[PDB]
Amino acid sequence: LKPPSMYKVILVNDDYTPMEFVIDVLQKFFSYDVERATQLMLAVHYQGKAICGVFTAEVAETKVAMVNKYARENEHPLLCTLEKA
Amino acid sequence: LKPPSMYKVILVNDDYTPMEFVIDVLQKFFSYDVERATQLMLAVHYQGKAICGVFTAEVAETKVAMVNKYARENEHPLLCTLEKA
Repeated sequence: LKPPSMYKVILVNDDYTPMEFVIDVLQKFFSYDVERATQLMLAVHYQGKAICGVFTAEVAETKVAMVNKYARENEHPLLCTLEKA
Repeated sequence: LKPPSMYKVILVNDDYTPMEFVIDVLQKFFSYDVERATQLMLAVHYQGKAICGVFTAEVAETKVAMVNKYARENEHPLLCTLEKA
């Protein structure tokens, strides 16, 4: 069989995206409670990036695509990326 | 009288089916708890096959067909077979 390959799903910092939006994303797509979501968002703002979750490759691809889709639908340049864990 | 004809329902190892999926199958179709499902999966992986259950011929046919069905719609090669017990 094939063991799981785990990928980091990361959010990358950009000056033009509302902080509210980022939180909105975290609760919506990562089922984070508000308190944790805020923490991650602050991480994105100052560290310039923050790992939101670790998922199997297929789940991770889906998340990234859905987030970027959601961002562009709302006219924000916010970017979500994968990285081999 | 007629003794029931018992058939082994077996899972066969291939290098492309996620281990996650196999466990999903075991709980779903064989009402296994997660811990057991894992053991069987490891057996399939290392031994190249594992007996998931022993059922009457009619029940066994049904299982096999439903498993392979489920596998194909999830686009996995995993093969479920029968063998006279």
